[PDB]
Amino acid sequence: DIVLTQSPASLAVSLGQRATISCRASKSVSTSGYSYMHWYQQKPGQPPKLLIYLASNLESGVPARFSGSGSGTDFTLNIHPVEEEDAATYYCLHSRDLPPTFGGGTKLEIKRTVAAPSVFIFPPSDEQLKSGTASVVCLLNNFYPREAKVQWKVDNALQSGNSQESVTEQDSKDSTYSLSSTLTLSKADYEKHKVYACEVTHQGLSSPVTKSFNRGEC
Amino acid sequence: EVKLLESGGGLVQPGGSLKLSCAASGFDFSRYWMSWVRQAPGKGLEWIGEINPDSSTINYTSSLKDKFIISRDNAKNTLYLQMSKVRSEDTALYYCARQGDWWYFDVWGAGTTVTVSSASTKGPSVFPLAPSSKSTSGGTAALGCLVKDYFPEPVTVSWNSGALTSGVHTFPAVLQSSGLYSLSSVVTVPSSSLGTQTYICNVNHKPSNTKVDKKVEPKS
Amino acid sequence: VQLVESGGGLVKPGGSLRLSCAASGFTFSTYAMDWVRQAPGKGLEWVSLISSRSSNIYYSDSVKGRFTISRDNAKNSLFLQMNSLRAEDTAVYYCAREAGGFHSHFDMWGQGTLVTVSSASTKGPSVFPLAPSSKSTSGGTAALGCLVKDYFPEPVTVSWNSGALTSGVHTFPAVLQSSGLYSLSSVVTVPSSSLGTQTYICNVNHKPSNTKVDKKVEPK
Amino acid sequence: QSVLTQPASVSGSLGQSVTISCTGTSSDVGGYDYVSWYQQHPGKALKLMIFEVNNRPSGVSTRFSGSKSGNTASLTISGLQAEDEADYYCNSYSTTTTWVFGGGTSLTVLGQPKAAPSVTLFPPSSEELQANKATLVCLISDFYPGAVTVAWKADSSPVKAGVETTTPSKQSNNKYAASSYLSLTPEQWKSHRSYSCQVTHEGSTVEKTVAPTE
Amino acid sequence: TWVPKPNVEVWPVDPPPPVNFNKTAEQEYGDKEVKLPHWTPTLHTFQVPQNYTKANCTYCNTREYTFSYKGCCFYFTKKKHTWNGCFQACAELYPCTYFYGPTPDILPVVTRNLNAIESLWVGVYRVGEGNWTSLDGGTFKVYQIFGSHCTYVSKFSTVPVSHHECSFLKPCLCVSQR
Amino acid sequence: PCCHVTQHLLALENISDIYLVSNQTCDGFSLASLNSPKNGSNQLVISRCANGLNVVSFFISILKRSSSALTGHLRELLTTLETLYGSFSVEDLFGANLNRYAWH
Amino acid sequence: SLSEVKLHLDIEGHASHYTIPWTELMAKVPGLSPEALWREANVTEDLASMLNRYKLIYKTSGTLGIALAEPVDIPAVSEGSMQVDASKVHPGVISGLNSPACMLSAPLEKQLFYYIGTMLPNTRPHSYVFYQLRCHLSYVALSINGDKFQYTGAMTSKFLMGTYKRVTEKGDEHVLSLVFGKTKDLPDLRGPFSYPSLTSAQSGDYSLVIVTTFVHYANFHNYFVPNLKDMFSRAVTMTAASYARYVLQKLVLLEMKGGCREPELDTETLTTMFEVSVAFFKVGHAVGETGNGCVDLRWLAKSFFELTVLKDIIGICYGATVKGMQSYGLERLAAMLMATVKMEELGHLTTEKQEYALRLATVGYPKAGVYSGLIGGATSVLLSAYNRHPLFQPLHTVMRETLFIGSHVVLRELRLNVTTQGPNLALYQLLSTALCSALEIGEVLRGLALGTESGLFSPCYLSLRFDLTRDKLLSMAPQEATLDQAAVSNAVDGFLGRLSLEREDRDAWHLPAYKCVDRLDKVLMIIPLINVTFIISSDREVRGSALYEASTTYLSSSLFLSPVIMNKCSQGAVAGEPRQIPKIQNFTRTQKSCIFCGFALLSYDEKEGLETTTYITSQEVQNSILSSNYFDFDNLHVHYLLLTTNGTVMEIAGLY
Ligand SMILES: *[C@@H]1O[C@H](CO)[C@@H](O)[C@H](O)[C@H]1NC(C)=O
Ligand SMILES: *[C@@H]1O[C@H](CO)[C@@H](O)[C@H](O)[C@H]1NC(C)=O
Repeated sequence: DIVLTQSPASLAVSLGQRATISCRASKSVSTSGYSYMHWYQQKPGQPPKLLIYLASNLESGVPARFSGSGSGTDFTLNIHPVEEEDAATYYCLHSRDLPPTFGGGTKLEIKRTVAAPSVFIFPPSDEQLKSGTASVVCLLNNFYPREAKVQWKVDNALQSGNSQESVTEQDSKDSTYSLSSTLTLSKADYEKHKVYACEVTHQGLSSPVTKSFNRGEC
Repeated sequence: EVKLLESGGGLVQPGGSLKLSCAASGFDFSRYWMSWVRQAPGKGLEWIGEINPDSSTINYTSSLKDKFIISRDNAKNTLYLQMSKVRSEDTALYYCARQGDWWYFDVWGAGTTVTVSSASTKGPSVFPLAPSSKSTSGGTAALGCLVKDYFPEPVTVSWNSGALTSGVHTFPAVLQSSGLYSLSSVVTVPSSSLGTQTYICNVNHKPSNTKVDKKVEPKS
Repeated sequence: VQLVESGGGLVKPGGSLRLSCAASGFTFSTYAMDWVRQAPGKGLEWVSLISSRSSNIYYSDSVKGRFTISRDNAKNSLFLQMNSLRAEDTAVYYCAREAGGFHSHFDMWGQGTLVTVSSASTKGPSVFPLAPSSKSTSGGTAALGCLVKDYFPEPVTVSWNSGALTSGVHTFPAVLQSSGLYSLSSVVTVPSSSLGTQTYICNVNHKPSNTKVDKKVEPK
Repeated sequence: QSVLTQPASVSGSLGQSVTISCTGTSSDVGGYDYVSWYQQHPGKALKLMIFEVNNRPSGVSTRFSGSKSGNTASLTISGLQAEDEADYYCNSYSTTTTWVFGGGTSLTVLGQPKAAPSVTLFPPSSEELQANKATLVCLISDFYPGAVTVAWKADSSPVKAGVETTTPSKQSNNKYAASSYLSLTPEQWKSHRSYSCQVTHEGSTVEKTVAPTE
Repeated sequence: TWVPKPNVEVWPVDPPPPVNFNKTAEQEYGDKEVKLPHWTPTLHTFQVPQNYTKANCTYCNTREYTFSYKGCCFYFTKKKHTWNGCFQACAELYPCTYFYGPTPDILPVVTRNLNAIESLWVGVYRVGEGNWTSLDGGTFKVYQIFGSHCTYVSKFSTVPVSHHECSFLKPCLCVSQR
Repeated sequence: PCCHVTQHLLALENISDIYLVSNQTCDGFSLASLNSPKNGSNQLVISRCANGLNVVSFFISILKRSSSALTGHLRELLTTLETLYGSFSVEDLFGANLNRYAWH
Repeated sequence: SLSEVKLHLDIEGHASHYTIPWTELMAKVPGLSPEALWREANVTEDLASMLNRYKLIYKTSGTLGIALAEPVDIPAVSEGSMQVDASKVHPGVISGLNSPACMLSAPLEKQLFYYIGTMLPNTRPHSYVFYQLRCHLSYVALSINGDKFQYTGAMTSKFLMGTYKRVTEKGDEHVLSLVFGKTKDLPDLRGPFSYPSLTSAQSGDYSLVIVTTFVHYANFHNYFVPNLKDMFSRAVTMTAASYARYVLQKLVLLEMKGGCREPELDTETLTTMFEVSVAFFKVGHAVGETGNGCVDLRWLAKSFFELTVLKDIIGICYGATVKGMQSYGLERLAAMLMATVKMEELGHLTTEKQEYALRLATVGYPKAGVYSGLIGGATSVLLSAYNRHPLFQPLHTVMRETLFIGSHVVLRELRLNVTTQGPNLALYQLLSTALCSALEIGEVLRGLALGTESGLFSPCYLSLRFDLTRDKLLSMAPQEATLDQAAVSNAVDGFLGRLSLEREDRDAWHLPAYKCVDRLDKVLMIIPLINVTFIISSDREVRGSALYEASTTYLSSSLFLSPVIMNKCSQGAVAGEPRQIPKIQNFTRTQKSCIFCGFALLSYDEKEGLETTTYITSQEVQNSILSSNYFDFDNLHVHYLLLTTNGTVMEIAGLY
């Protein structure tokens, strides 16, 4: 078969600047002057979108900033004015021989200004407590620097190994991340403690920001 | 404009069979080459087969030569994929693609998840996430719903009757120690509303056939 | 190579007569055969001509639609049919053989047949003995003979005592009287002493009248 | 019709040669082609002497020859023998009448040794006497010319009676041979003294006389 | 009130010209001695264009292709072309397509997509005096009855049939491969 | 009696007598003997044989091309030559020795 | 130096001798060479080479001998028919068409076959069988596929000989000849060849023979298989004019099916070529076989009209030439008789007299119609036929035949770069357009589907009606209750292909108003009247002195009527909202006065298009138009529109 290697597995480019992705084929996919090498964009939660077909041809319905190029064994994809909502995954594909193999992929990040995270905490309701389990959640939304930490406190009790984090991809608008931290427990261990707290550390926060709540308090 | 949608495939066990129908609309189906591709979480996209229009001369990849069978029916305008001797390697999101000139996948489908886990299907968990009053009512809020301890086949999570475009987040599902997944939907509605605009995030699970609208109301 | 006519005789004017002509000694189907007639004491004139296997036949203007030729296979005979005869047809008819390749002349002829076309009927000749005078002398001669008189059909043949003598003429060519009949005389000259040793007798034969007579010639 | 012309009188002295001819028109086709000459003989059935102008068959002698046709043609007989004097005919191919034949030429040889007529005259028989018919047969013998006149007498010069005369041809090796026959007298022939035939040959007369004698 | 009008009659013409009754046959006709007309055909030899050949590139126009079979996409050109002049007429129709010679395997499908009156130029040809080939190669059992050099097919065709005069106007079948 | 034909050269001017055989003489072979003039004895007549069918066809053509000025003699010639041409068959001559009368 | 020769035939045992005198014979027979034929005969040819040359010729199998009966084309002389010598044509015999007349056959045949040449060449295919013949001949020669397939048909008054010769691309050439005539009159054969061995067809007296080699016969049999039996049957049993008309219809079908642009080497085409040759031979031989008598002038005209039409058509299509079968005496006689009748009043005579006059017009004036006044004759034949014809009805057989005979000079004049009969040709074309309705088109399509005489000609072929696309035609096509549907489709295809502008470049390239329009493809109808000429199109860019627009439905193409004043265009359209066509509801049905003569009437439909066009000429046409079943006011889509000579358009919708 033909192996495609994408040189930039990860790439962060400031909004309005130029992003460039490379793709290399094992053998030449160009025959009789036509280069069978297309570029696709996949958004998380959506099917892949056709960006460029053949070496340089822009598919109708795509902004002119997406520009494919290259020949023989080396191909490139350029976004001279990158924009918000352009952040997604990018693949290169060959159609020269019979089995078409895609590329390794490339995730695009938008270098925006540092945003302060908004932290919220939600306790269980009556519909969950009678089941036999309990789960307190903490939302960390609208922050760009993805590197951050969150730590739960069960009335000032560290419980490592029973809390799960989940990060959303870079949002389409404003390009801000969100993180859900869930802390589970049994129904016999929720009414035992009062002030559940969440302490998070982020680059946009000079001081570690904590938010707390008390059980069954008006 | 071209519309490709795949059938809602559920769960099968190793060594099973599940016919996969991908329906097309908006164009002539008997003129284009069709293709079956797959995407596994953590593997990328991988082509598995293709078929020419009407002529019916199918070509698969090497690893899936005798494993898959692709058929076509232009009278019903549907492309068919059939599984056989399934294993843990081909658990993925299957896509039906429509090849254009030079045979690039011009139009993709919605995709159908396929998993080969011996564990049977089970119901999810349903409860909301209350606004909380520690936030000042200055037009910003935070609430939603939480769906945890389930199998990774569905996310039919759309908040408040599809009239929400601001702050609507659907977190990815993370595997649990028990062998399940968990996530939540959160929304930042204007705190000026609160009342009246108190309807529910719609959470639906396709295999178990469960639509859910568990009321999201604040505690007093 | 003998060639014989036969089949002729006396006929009435305006009647019919069929002459035959037998030939032998040669391939009769290779040569053309002609009929040629000769009036009595007059010149020769060509009558008719038949070819091999009777392909194309020729008639003189003097016969036209009155005479017809006939032939047979192999060494068989030739034939001529005469219808509506006239006085000018009185002649001796010969059937002669034409010559071979690229030749215009006659080869062998036949004896011929006398065809007499006249309203006069046939009459038998009367015989009378012309006796000698018994004069006493040494040898000399004897006026011995006989006279056949008054007969119409031309041919008449006489012979003394059946032709046992070769000396002394036995015939004198007949005369044609003013009435139309014929008469000739047989006068064989035997010495005077040859009397009692052998008596003389002249047998006369006239076939066209069927009359055979024999009379004593011994004198008084 | 359209017979060809040839002279009837032809004569030649013994030992030399004589020429006969038979003129024609388109039968002699200008250039010499296909002319024949046959001899007839008394009472015979003809024999081809010459054919194709001047060609001789097997068995015939070289005495006979053919001449150039032109338009008249000719047959030349050299060394006239005894069997040569006879009737000679000529024949030709005619584009109009198939065959055109000759009229006939009576060739006679003049250089013949003379012969004396041996005349014999017979009286009427008893059978003729009882039949009321009386004929006098006076038959001649060998002579030289075919023309031999005969005058018949009762006592002196009677004429316009039943005189019947002929001039027959040659007999077997007897040269010009003989003639015969004469007058038919009525029942009353004994009323006259006698009856004689005076044959006349070459300037000489020879008579034979008979009379009624029982 | 309306105005009456006369009947429409044919426009007037001129009298006939004076007939030339005093002209001889040698003036009215030619030299009387005639030579029966003969023609010398300017026979030209056929050569492969060489520069026009099978496109090693692979393509298929799904928008306006006539019909597909196996990995072959077939177009019937809208404009009619001469058989020899069609090698180029398809090198310019669509990208990566050329004049194709149908084999016994593709031939019935070609004859099926055809009306009963029209015909088509095909890519079977003979250069020398035998071995009919196409731009893909191989041999063809052409129903040869004319001067060869070119072939065509109709609705009821079983084998490519040679044409007499290949300067005519017929569409051409052309292929794109994979 | 018969002849053989090979292809020294004598023109139509020196031809005087031609001889055409029948359908029964020399098998079914149409043969023609052409003989020069006979005039003279210093001058011999030369005889060369030829294809009788071709001679008969030549004379039929000549007589037909002059039918307007033809006598009854030549008309009879035409008729008899036409029936002579139809007497020989060019078929039934294939397996026959086309050199039947060449004695070498 | 030739003398005489003695022939000797010892046949049946008997020897016959004949004599041939070459001197005097050659003196009284011109152009005869005995030594030439002696050399051509190959007298010294051995039997082996003669048999080899014999087997090199395709010998056919013995046919049965079909019994046929020749017709009676040439009649007897009609009473006091003044016999005319073609060599001396005096202008005193022009006692009109009513006086019987005949032309002497000997000088006529000498004029037809005035040319003389060789027709049995010294080429290989014909040298084996035929003695080289040189005689008075007439030939029809054609060459197609760029001199790669030629057909030459030579003919005397006794026999015809056609010859196909195809030159393959490799360089080889295949020749095949067909000789038709009387068995007694066929040319003289060479060598051991007889005619029964070469006869393909034979009646009682006639014979059709094929001459070719076995190899050439196979090569021709590959792509040429003719029905020689039916060919010979039609050649013998038909008359001269009937056979010429049959070949004419065959050539018309060939011009429709594929056309002479790309001539096919099908059996039908070669059969049509040999049948053209036979059609000319059937007149030549018929004139030459009557025996020094005289042929009627009516028969002569009726046959030579068809002959001239065939010659013109084969010259237009295949560029074929016809040397012979002309007779300048017949041309002089016809041109003289033409000056005895008024061309403007030609239509007032009897139909037989009209056909006679048109026959003589085509015969005496064949040179592309330099004398254009003949057009005014044909127009008079059409105009007089227009006023006495039931309107909007198919043309009767007699009328169709008369107009077909008359339209030949119009076809001839329409192919000229210039023509002085502008208005006359315009009136002829306008009457042809007004005659073409739906029923006429249906009859034409029926005749073309079956192949009868109806589809041979119709005025719509010369009509100024351009809107006849496919859909309109097979909607106007007859309901094929007992017809072949594919035949109706092919008939529509041929009908629309004959009407093409690319067809021989006729139509109206010299019409004065033809240059006013720009988008010529959007034109639907042209109407040339006396003063102004109207153009009906679907484009507002007509470039006239006015611009009207009739009522029509949405979506359907608009109907734009634009007049042209005195045949002189303007600058460019009207550059304004099109005029409204004034309606006439204040009109009375009874009109005793001829107040509409010289106008035009258009019945059209808003959804479909134009239905009927009518040049309203005499009082009879106006009458039949007015108070009749023609005026229906039921359908709201059908409208009746009137066009005047003043250029004013009206729409009539009221009658009381
Ligand atoms: C023909 O005959 C003449 C006789 O005058 C002779 O001179 C010539 O040599 C002969 N041959 C030819 C070929 O002329
Ligand atoms: C005549 O026949 C001979 C015999 O083979 C041949 O060589 C020659 O070419 C022929 N000539 C003609 C004119 O046919």
